[PDB]
Amino acid sequence: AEPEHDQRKRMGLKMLLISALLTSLLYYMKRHKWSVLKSRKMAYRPPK
Amino acid sequence: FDYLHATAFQGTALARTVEGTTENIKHLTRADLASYIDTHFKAPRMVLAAAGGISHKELVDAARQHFSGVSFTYKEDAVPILPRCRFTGSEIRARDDALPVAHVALAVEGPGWADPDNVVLHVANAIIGRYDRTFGGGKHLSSRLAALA
Ligand SMILES: CCCCCCCCO[C@@H]1O[C@H](CO)[C@@H](O)[C@H](O)[C@H]1O
Repeated sequence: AEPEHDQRKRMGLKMLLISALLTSLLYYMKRHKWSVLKSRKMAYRPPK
Repeated sequence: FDYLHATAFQGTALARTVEGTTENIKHLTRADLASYIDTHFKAPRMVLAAAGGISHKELVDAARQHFSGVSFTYKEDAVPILPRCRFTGSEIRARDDALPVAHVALAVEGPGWADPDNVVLHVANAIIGRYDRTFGGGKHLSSRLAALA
């Protein structure tokens, strides 16, 4: 009924592994860049 | 330029305005002024310089007579070395759309007086030079940025 079966699960594994790695590696690069805005601090200094 | 300092060297001492704070100038005391003079205005850290139609000897002679204050302990001959100032990549934006123009200032950490590289750097800074509305130079100026500007 589904001869691929085997190669299908084999890939699945591979997918889960890249997908784990790559998703994490990007969680970094998303934060890294965003940090600038998250750490940011502002103040309202009217005139005298 | 003050703000530039205030955040480029932020947190350190270099990152302060020369004129000092509003609170300080409101409370400094005869006392505090005294100390500054006393603690800082010391001969091993002062330099008598001059140029003109003067004889070297004649000059020094005067020094010997008024710049007396001869010292005892080694402390007084020592130049207090200063704490390092940490550069920090960052920005500080002060907005007021009510102003006619906007000033921006970008910078990297410099090398420090001693370094023989400052020469190269100044050679560079010359390549880009500077420009300003009145410059008769115009579209023919040599500074790429000046030209585009
Ligand atoms: C369940 C039936 C499995 C038949 C295929 C046996 C080989 C499985 O293996 C896979 O075969 C692919 C072929 O398309 C190759 O591209 C893969 O690299 C290989 O790992």
